[PDB]
Amino acid sequence: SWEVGCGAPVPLVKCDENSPYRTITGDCNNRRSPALGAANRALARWLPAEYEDGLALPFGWTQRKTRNGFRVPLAREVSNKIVGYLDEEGVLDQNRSLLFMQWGQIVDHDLDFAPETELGSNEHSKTQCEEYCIQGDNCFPIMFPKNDPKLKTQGKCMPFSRAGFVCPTPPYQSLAREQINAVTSFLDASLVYGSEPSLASRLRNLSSPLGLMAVNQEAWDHGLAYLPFNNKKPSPCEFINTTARVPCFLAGDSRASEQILLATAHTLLLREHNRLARELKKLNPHWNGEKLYQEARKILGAFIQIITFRDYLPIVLGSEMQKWIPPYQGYNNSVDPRISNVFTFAFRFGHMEVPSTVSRLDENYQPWGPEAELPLHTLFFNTWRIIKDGGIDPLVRGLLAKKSKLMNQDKMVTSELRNKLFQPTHKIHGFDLAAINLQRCRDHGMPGYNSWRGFCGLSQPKTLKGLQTVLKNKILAKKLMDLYKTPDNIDIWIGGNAEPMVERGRVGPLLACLLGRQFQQIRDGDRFWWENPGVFTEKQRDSLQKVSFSRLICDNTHITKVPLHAFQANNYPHDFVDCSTVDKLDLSPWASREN
Ligand SMILES: *[C@@H]1O[C@H](CO)[C@@H](O[C@@H]2O[C@H](CO)[C@@H](O[C@@H]3O[C@H](CO[C@H]4O[C@H](CO)[C@@H](O)[C@H](O[C@H]5O[C@H](CO)[C@@H](O)[C@H](O)[C@@H]5O)[C@@H]4O)[C@@H](O)[C@H](O[C@H]4O[C@H](CO)[C@@H](O)[C@H](O)[C@@H]4O)[C@@H]3O)[C@H](O)[C@H]2NC(C)=O)[C@H](O)[C@H]1NC(C)=O
Ligand code: HEM
Ligand SMILES: *[C@@H]1O[C@H](CO)[C@@H](O[C@@H]2O[C@H](CO)[C@@H](O)[C@H](O)[C@H]2NC(C)=O)[C@H](O)[C@H]1NC(C)=O
Ligand SMILES: *[C@@H]1O[C@H](CO)[C@@H](O)[C@H](O)[C@H]1NC(C)=O
Ligand SMILES: *[C@@H]1O[C@H](CO)[C@@H](O)[C@H](O)[C@H]1NC(C)=O
Ligand SMILES: [Ca+2]
Ligand SMILES: [Ca+2]
Ligand SMILES: [Ca+2]
Ligand SMILES: [Ca+2]
Ligand SMILES: [Ca+2]
Repeated sequence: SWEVGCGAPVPLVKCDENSPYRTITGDCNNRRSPALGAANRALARWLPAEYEDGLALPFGWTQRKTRNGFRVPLAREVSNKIVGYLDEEGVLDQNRSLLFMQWGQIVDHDLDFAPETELGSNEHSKTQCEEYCIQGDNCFPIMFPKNDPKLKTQGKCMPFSRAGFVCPTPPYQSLAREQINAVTSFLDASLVYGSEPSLASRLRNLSSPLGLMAVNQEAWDHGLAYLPFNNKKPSPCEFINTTARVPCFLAGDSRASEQILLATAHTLLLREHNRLARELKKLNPHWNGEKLYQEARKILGAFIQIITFRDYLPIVLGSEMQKWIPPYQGYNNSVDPRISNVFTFAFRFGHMEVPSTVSRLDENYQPWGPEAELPLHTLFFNTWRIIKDGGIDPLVRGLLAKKSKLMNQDKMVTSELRNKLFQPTHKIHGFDLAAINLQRCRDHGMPGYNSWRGFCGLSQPKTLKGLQTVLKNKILAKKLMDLYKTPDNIDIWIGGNAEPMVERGRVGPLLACLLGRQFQQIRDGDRFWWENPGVFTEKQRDSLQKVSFSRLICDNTHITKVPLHAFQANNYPHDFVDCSTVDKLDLSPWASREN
């Protein structure tokens, strides 16, 4: 006796037959089940939640409550002993540019966001959580182990607030706690346009019927747009430099300014919307502002889909690409398009691809000024370095000419993220994204490593020797077993990322299976998938086949030279060609119509 009932706060829209464009919320995509893939609903559960009390309390909440007869290890102790390293020499990916990392974060932000519970401000709560490190309600602090240097320097804990959950986000109900996905499950450019009607309207220029997105009125980049500023206070981007006082950008996704290169990629995408709207207006002078905005939005969504499925996923999944994501055969309205709770952890493989520095390069691909290269941690919520230090071109040149970090069993997550993370309202460059990922796995009720191995038809190692064989690494398996005591208790984020990479890929078997299944479902379960008959025309699909990140750069910067294959390692000048050489997006098939 089902009860798909619950989903309380409700962006409840009824669905119009033969409606020509996506909703902003993702409602009405699936005709039979219109909430499927819509924002502000529960993450899908591919397996039942696993909580200390079967309902809502994370493993690790109650010190004396074991998981399978063993205490779960402190998130920070796993971080310190397994995830950390000192030496950045030799850690770079010799065949992935920095754009490979950056596109991952972009796609991730299109697909999923499980924000911390509201509780608001004006409350003795997250203040107390930060101050006194007392576990209670939504305060689930990351406690330092006795030997942790941060115990000496930073107090007894890293504050950590539990993720929001659907129906109530205060009291609770008699099924398990289900965390919210606040963005649309569809790969639909929700990170540009918003997943909520109010934000989507606020992002638009509704003054002119030109179908444009709002742009910064305070600063321009050699005549090219910046995103608008978010004028909400306090601003973490003002906080990190109170002399410069440059606010965060406002985008479709709340996280756009988290680091300077995310903000950079957001800037490219916004510019591309306005370039498309202007061109469609020239082609189609009688199209109104709503029509121009929707047609540009639809093209930019197809661009994101094609870059992702054609260029990115093959070099993530390598040999597993054909196993999990066969050639597209059409829309299947029986496929669940919802992002799963586990996927939101599987996609954090990107955290091990983030290198320790960011470079700005000039028109000659040489160092931009006397501090061309900067430590990553100085660039969290850093917008002033864009406006006041050369705009986005030097940063885009670095995305092309510099490399991603290569995942390494001995060098997993750079100290820029593992020790120097900045979080809004928490003042210090002193947080640990790895420990946060582990604590969040437990927050979200994640089944352990072997449950997911089973889910993926893979062996479930029970002993040291079994884990050493799966990981192909004796020392890492010994460190895992000393902390976790059974592979059944290994948190999915660390167990998935501990596996050796598949041939031609950048994730191991378990991740290839969880990522592949999810990407297959968001493609096959999307009625507005670019290649679905009647979404675009035959002639439009032919034009769309020629999109490239290189053309996106040529069209929306003053960069003269780009590589043809932007995700691989490219060196200047050898691998860089003139922009005039790069295929263009031919918009002539968007002519209203012809004869
Ligand atoms: C939404 O979309 C709209 C337009 O589609 C955007 O509105 C336009 O914004 C830009 C600013 O970013 C304005 O450009 C300025 O233009 C002046 C030159 O003014 C002349 O030409 C204008 C463009 O055709 C025209 O609009 C002007 O006409 C208005 O003003 C006169 C009074 O002068 C009035 O008589 C008319 O009736 C109109 O009301 C005029 O003919 C230019 O000098 C400005 O430069 C100064 O400021 C910039 C900083 O932005 C600085 O760099 C310069 O060096 C200099 O100090 C500036 O370029 C344009 O005027 C706006 N159009 C309208 C109709 O208002 C809007 O910005 C979008 N909003 C968002 C949030 O994205
Ligand atoms: C410098 C780069 C990056 C920074 C600073 C960063 C920071 C963060 C932070 C602070 C969180 C929230 C953690 C939590 O509270 O649980 C997060 C979540 C996440 N990150 Fe990263 N990250 C980066 C790069 C990447 C990359 C490259 C990928 C993927 C390829 C990625 C995928 C994700 C995903 C999926 C989440 C969870 C989103 C959700 O809530 O559903 N990130 N990241
Ligand atoms: C905050 O931003 C300001 C710029 O607004 C940075 O100051 C500039 O940086 C160096 C000073 O060593 C010089 O090139 C400029 O003369 C400075 N300008 C001003 C106005 O001071 C400053 O370094 C940033 N500070 C931090 C902590 O990031
Ligand atoms: C780099 O990777 C791409 C696939 O992403 C491939 O075409 C090329 O052979 C690789 N180059 C090297 C040097 O391995
Ligand atoms: C449609 O989806 C269902 C559920 O994934 C699946 O069982 C069925 O085989 C799919 N149809 C295809 C592949 O045509
Ligand atoms: Ca739903
Ligand atoms: Ca989306
Ligand atoms: Ca522009
Ligand atoms: Ca800096
Ligand atoms: Ca090792």
